[PDB]
Amino acid sequence: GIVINYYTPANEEATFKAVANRCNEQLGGRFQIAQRNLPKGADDQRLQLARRLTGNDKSLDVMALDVVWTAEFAEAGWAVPLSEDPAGLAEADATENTLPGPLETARWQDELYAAPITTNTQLLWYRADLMPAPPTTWDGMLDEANRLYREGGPSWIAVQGKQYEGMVVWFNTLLQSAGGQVLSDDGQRVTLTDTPEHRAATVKALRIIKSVATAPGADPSITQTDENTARLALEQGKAALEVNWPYVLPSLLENAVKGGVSFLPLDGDPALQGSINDVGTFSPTDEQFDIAFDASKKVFGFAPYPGVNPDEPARVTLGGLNLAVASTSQHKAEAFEAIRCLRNVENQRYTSIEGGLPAVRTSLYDDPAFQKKYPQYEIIRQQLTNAAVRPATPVYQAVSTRMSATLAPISDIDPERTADELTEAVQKAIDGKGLIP
Amino acid sequence: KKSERRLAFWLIAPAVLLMLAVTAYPIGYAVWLSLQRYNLAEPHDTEFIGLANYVTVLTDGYWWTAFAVTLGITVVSVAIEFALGLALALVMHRTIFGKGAVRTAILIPYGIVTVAASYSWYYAWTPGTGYLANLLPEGSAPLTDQLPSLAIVVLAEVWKTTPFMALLLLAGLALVPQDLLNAAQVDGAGPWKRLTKVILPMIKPAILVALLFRTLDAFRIFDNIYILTGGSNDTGSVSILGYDNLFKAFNVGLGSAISVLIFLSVAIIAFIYIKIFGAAAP
Amino acid sequence: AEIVLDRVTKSYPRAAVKEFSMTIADGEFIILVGPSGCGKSTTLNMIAGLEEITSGELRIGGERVNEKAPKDRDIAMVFQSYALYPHMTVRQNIAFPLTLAKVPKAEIAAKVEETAKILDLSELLDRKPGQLSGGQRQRVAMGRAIVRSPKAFLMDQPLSNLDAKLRVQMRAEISRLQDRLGTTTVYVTHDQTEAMTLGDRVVVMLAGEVQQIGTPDELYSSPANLFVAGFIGSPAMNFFPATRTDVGVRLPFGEVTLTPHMLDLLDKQARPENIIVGIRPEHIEDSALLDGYARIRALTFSVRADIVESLGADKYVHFTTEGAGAESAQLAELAADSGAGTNQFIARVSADSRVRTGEQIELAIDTTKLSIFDAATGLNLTRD
Amino acid sequence: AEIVLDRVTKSYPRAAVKEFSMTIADGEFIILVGPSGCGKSTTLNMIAGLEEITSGELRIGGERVNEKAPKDRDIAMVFQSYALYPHMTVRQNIAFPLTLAKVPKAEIAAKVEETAKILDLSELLDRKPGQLSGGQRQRVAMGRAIVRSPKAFLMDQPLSNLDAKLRVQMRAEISRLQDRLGTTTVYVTHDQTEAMTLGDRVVVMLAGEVQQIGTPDELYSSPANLFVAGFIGSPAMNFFPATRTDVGVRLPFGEVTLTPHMLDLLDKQARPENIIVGIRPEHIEDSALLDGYARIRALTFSVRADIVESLGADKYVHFTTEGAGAESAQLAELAADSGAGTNQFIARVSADSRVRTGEQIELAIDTTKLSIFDAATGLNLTRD
Amino acid sequence: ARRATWWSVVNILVIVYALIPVLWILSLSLKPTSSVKDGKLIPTEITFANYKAIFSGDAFTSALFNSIGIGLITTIIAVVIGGMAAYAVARLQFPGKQLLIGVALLIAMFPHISLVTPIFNMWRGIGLFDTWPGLIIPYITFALPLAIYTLSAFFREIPWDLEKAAKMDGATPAQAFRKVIAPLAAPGIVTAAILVFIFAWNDLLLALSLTATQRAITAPVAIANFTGSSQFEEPTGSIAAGAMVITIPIIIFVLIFQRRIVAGLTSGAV
Ligand SMILES: Nc1ncnc2c1ncn2[C@@H]1O[C@H](COP(=O)(O)OP(=O)(O)OP(=O)(O)O)[C@@H](O)[C@H]1O
Ligand SMILES: Nc1ncnc2c1ncn2[C@@H]1O[C@H](COP(=O)(O)OP(=O)(O)OP(=O)(O)O)[C@@H](O)[C@H]1O
Ligand SMILES: OC[C@H]1O[C@H](O[C@H]2O[C@H](CO)[C@@H](O)[C@H](O)[C@H]2O)[C@H](O)[C@@H](O)[C@@H]1O
Repeated sequence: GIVINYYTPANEEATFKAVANRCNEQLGGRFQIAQRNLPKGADDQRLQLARRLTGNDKSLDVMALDVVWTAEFAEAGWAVPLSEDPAGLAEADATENTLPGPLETARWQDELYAAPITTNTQLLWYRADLMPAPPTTWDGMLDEANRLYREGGPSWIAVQGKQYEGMVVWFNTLLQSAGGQVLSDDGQRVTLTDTPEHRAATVKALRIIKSVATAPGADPSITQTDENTARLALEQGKAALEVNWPYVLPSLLENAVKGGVSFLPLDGDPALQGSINDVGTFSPTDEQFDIAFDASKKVFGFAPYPGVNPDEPARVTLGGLNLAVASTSQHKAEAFEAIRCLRNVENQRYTSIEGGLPAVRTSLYDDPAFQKKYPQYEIIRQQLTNAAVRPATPVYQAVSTRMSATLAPISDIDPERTADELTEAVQKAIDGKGLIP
Repeated sequence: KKSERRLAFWLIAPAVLLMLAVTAYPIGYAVWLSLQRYNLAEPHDTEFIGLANYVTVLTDGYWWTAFAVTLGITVVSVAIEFALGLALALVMHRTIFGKGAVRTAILIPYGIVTVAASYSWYYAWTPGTGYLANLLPEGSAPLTDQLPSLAIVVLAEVWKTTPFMALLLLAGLALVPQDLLNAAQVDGAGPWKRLTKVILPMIKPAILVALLFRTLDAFRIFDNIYILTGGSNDTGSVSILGYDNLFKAFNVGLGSAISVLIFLSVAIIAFIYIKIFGAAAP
Repeated sequence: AEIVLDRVTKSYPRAAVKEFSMTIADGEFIILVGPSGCGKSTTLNMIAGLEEITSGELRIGGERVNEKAPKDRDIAMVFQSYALYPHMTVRQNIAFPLTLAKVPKAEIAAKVEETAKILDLSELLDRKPGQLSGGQRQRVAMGRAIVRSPKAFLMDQPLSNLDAKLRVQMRAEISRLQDRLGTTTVYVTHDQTEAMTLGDRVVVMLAGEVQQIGTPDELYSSPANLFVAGFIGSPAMNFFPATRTDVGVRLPFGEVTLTPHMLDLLDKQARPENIIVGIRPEHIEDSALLDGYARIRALTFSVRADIVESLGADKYVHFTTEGAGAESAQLAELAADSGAGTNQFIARVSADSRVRTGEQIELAIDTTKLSIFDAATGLNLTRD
Repeated sequence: AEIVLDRVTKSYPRAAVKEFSMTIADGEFIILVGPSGCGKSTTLNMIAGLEEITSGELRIGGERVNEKAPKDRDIAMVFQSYALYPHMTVRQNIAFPLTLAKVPKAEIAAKVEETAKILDLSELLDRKPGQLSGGQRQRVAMGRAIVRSPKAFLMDQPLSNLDAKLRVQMRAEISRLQDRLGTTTVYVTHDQTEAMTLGDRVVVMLAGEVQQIGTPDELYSSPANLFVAGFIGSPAMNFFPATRTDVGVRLPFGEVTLTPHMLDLLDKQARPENIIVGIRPEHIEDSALLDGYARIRALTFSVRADIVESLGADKYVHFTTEGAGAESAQLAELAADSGAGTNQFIARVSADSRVRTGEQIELAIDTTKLSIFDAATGLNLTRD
Repeated sequence: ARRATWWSVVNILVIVYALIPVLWILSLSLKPTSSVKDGKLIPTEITFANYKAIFSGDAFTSALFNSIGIGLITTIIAVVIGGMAAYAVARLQFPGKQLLIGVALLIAMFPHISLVTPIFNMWRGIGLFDTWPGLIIPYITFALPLAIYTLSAFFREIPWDLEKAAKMDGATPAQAFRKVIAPLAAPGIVTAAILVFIFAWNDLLLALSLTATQRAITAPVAIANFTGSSQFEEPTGSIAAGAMVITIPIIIFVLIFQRRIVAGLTSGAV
């Protein structure tokens, strides 16, 4: 049949396979969604496509991409905006009921080069196994680590500590809850020190960064940290809190029903046994869900992220995935229709439910089964409305590596120096200059 | 004469054309690409002329340091490699019993897919898991922290190349007459002094070409770094720097220029071994 | 100095020397001989110390010399290959032994000039071994030994890979050099003619052990065994099948009543019966101008010419003997060198013999210099 | 049939064969002689039909040899390298000609068994070349010629890599089996002794020119020129330096008048005063039993034997004899064959002679049987 | 006596120096998810599941196939062009092949990545973006010298005087050729074909850039990317099993070819 390859990160492939099958049934055999399964690695996945694009691989069809590099891919013409889809519908479809921030984020020079499909932000994901309430301030997070470490308790708190985009994103969130930003809203000028107050916020964040680099009873091995290990620290009870994406909830509920969550051994429960199906995947009745959900509420609470100042709501950095038809695509109009069907409300339902992660249709906020499927959705909605966002910038990829390079030297974190150093680096990045480290 | 001469030209022509075509156009297209300053992300944005484009790279401390670490890696590797290479070739030659099975033992690690060995050397040095790593104290993890990992790079890779050096060096021990060694050992030189004074000059040409190959093949290395670190700990070699341009920068001008500078950099050391030391093929 | 050894064995998976004991005086030009594989080149290895000791002890003057002092044994030896180091000029190669002996450089230079004037070599001191004639290279190998002026010089087949003319000419050089030196000198060979060229004493051996040792004329005239009797000379004695009568010997034709003293010497032992006659081919002639006392005892019989050639002073005529009775372990292992058949023989008759091939001709024997051997023990009854 | 050639010339970039003309009668075992690098292998290559021809139109008896396919010549040959087939057994190697000729298997099997039993090699026909001696390999190459029953045979020095003891057996084998074959058969060699040992007639060449053809005793007694006289007999006839008196020599050594008939034969064209004679060392004796007719022309005179050696029934003695007359191009290129000085000679004297090294002693000579040669003309004045 | 046992000890140390790390790889492929250096000697449970886990990876099975096929075609092409240019060592023209064939060995040493860039640029222009010839042509270029060189080593032995023996014998030139020349040469060819196959198949620097499609990915690069579609970041005993199945081919080659292949590499020291 007429295959459409859904090129995506491999991490959720089972969801994509089952929904693609449901879509292939719905397509009446006209054309077939097929999973092309990118590296777990972000960058790798993102840059492996650049190879296949540059060669114009004729098998390249529908590409998932992270919101950030879209400006570059649009400028290079690697995908076509939703106005150009010969089905005509695609622009209106991406306009219809899509939440505002993601829709704006796809609008490169106001043109939607691609359609939003999923989104994420990091929670103040707090275990109630020890702490009475989450610290709503990042200094409060140092205080709870200190207290728990003085108690000899579950003192760690889990964060994206390794040298890849996760550290940069965390920094961007810290910076913008401190009101700071990396470049102007046009991208036309560095803004980390374009006010001395931006400089102050930058070195204030640098002081925060150096302090969390050494906080009492933190994760002793945070140097290379990622969500895999970060969840592992909380669910083992080594940490009491996780700074992590909404995937923390379903993956924790699965592991509780594996019995691995130290304070939540839901593997003991005959309704939750077998809810982990033949492929080990939690698949509950309304009863099995409510049982596990109530038992989780008894020992955990999601919350908005710790503010950069006392009682300041954190402008958490927004994230998400957009789908785009690559300009290689032979079946380009059919691919536009396939994009439309993955945008359909039952797909949005399935991806929020079986897929466990935030869909982008606003109308699902009004669904009790979505409110059940994502109890945090309203915190998500508020934090999304409050969110920081990375600057729409074709050079973003390179800029972010240039920023990352400065962070690398963890041992010496001279706020005043490193802020000027990275300022030079991002100037050189905007200049496009030099053989890249 | 002319009958055979024209025949030989026609006989050699296919390979000569093949090797020419698969080299000349590539080097040409590279040189054309350098100063034709351009990016795959900027598909119509070609500079029609880019003077001193290569001088940007030549001026970059990040290039110059990347250049330097490649040499530091190679020459150390080559040195210990040579010392082991002759030690192996000597044993492999002078065996009391097992020369066949030892030949098998020599070839197996040479014949390996190089990525497999690279992964072997990558795990043995991961903390907790590594059968070598666990013998260190805590906080070590020698894959990390730049310079300690380069020791593992050298170790890993010379273990991979050494039998090939031994094979090539055995050509010296093979040509030398055993009675010439008996005549020498039937004189006034203690065994080490006798063996060195007699064998070394006979070993000279094989030694020269072994160093010539081992130098270049180490210099144009990639696998045993990339398949053991991302170049991330400033472990980036010349080669990984070369690759990252086509991997991420997409400035074909830069990628060319480093490729060209790499070609000059081998061209000089080849010219030294060839002309200054007098090396030539069998 | 003088050369001596006692109880010498070396053993390999067996005994390449059978506890050998012997000596040669100082200033001599001795020669050693045997078939390939007899241990001969081995004995040189043992003398070099490059062969170890199972049993026995040695000296070159002094005492008890070990195998861990080859350079301290004051010896030198050009190898059977004539091999020499191409990593040098001839001058550097000839200097190599002396400079390795820590000789001061001007003495080293004078010493190589001395040697290079002694030999055919000063003209090519600047050439490397890669650009020498086989003869000049062989000469250079001699140089590489004699530069040491050793307490013994040990020629291990240094003149065998040349052509015949080069070999005999080199023998005259070797003579005049050993004469010029007056030093103790040894040579070793897979053939008798090398020692027939010169040997101030001559030794012959088999299977790791000496079979005769002494002056070359006694060696030539009175062989101690069938082995040594076959090894000496190119026309070996036609060891004809015979039996012992109480008056002499029954040969296949021209059989004899033996001269009374030689007969009563034969009668001095009771056991011998199986015996063979030493028909040394040069002791045989035509009667056609034999006008002298030999006609008392011509003992002639008619023999068939398988081939004859007037190859020099002699018509060498091939024939074959009658009957049987010349089969033994010594005869068989001596016959390992060439296709000796079962009775195939030659006479070295003078070439003025008026004779042709295929015919049967009366052949006269100098029985005044005939001889006899005991066939089972494999040694001469006639002489020792 | 016979085999023949005329005007035969071959010319490299320089004239390794030149105008040559000959025929060999059938069953002749002709021996071919010259220095190494005479036209030997080239003429062999020309006879094989592989070599190009500058001039001539030879006949392999019944066909124009310069004018026909090489395999179609129906000959056989053996190379001095022993060209052999390591991917075969000896049996498969013996079958190589038969299988080349598409011979049926049962006939081929009988043929290899026959030639393997003409050899001794039937003991190991299952072996490959990896497990043969060089002699066994050589014989096998001989068998690779023999089994095909060709019109003719060629031998490019097959004996060469055997030792002397092997080589004499080979000379006899070659002789007997060439006799058993009755074919036109050719052998080429560098040494004179093998050509003395075998071959009905002999032919000798230099620089692509055929110098003489004849029976080997005519070559032994009337060689046409000094170089072709010197190339035969290893104790070569001593060219004692001489000048003419019209009665004999103005003797530097001896005192010799020339016998009157030999003198008046010389006088017919006695243009050179500078001359030499072939003093065959076998002429030269100690006068030990010289009474009667041998007294009349003994001409005995002294030299001091530098060295003497008891080789056999002759104890050869070296001596020196000063004089003028032994200078020529023929003698110079004879010395390029091998150098020995200018006055240095040997006597093949009887081993019972009283001579001991280091004495002046009077040597007798049978002077009535000396040759005479033009030192200026380079040619034998006595005979050709 | 004792010197031989001493030598044998030196020999055992060499065999250990070879066998150890690949044994660490093969044994590590069988771990029961231990991840803790416990399987130092005789692993607790020999966990067969890695074998079926890698065999279920049809991306890998295609990458294996692609690598084998591109190996076979390149050895064939490289041998047939290389041999008939290692020939013309019987020929020796006025110009001087030997003096100029220096380049062949020099380009064997060449830094692949220096031409990888302009090669990829050309393949970005042409239709051959990452189809099989996009490997086969570049691979042939680095196969070529060692093929020429090793066939030239056998042809320095090839005793052309056997043609004189053949011409002197009754067989026609073709009849003799097809029953001596090929019989002599064949071990030299097949060992060179195995050798250039091994030297080709170990390559990665080009393949890990000038390719991305499932149609042209090869076993080395596939094994290097086995970090993707692993269950839970377990490219561990799985990637080790991948290495094992890549390397068994090498072992079963070299354990047969040992005596011959060293003669090829040494050019005569069999
Ligand atoms: N190291 C050894 N180990 C075992 N056997 C040996 C050794 N050296 C010599 N032999 C024996 O000696 C024989 C070789 O002959 P030899 O050692 O006398 O050297 P050669 O060169 O043959 O002597 P020559 O040239 O004087 O005949 C072989 O058959 C072998 O069995
Ligand atoms: N192809 C050639 N080009 C130039 N000169 C040659 C060639 N072949 C032979 N010659 C010269 O011609 C001479 C005749 O050589 P030929 O092959 O007849 O005998 P040979 O093999 O040199 O010596 P012999 O035959 O006595 O062993 C040689 O001395 C050689 O130098
Ligand atoms: O939520 C799962 C996704 O995690 C990664 O992407 C997130 O983390 C990146 C930083 O490392 C952010 O840039 C990105 O916005 C986040 O979505 C991973 O790269 C994705 O493949 C996962 O889908």
